Amino acid sequence: KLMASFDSTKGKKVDGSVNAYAINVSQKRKYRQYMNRKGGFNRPL
RNA sequence: AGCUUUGCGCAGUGGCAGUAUCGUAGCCAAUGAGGUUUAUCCGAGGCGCGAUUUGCUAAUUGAAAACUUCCCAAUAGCCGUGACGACUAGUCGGCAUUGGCAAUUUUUGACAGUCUCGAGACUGG
Repeated sequence: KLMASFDSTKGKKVDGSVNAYAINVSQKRKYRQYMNRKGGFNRPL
């Protein structure tokens, strides 16, 4: 009724917000080319 | 032979450099420039105009500051699962990837500070 048998969460996935990771990255700005391209007028992807 | 003087040239230490350093082709000047001192004396440039090479390096703006770039795709531990295989439903080896790996036996920290002569003691109020 306690809800027995002492537990040890090793390897087992834990319950909740324990798994919280957060990565702050910001990549370099990929701009497009306009002047002196040799390519056709609309942008490349 | 040594010392030494004067002028010039070279290099070096240092100092100075817009009341400084010069050019002058224009004029004047020791056949005298310029002189308030000392003038029956002194003695050198003066007035104007006109100037203030070269190499190296830094920094800034600028898209670009002058010596022959960006982007996409793919390659470069263990527990389960799927097959393949091997050995007797079970076990083992390698391969593969479609969940997980901070709660006492390990990989998410009983560590940190102190003191004494390789060895121990104290504290975490």
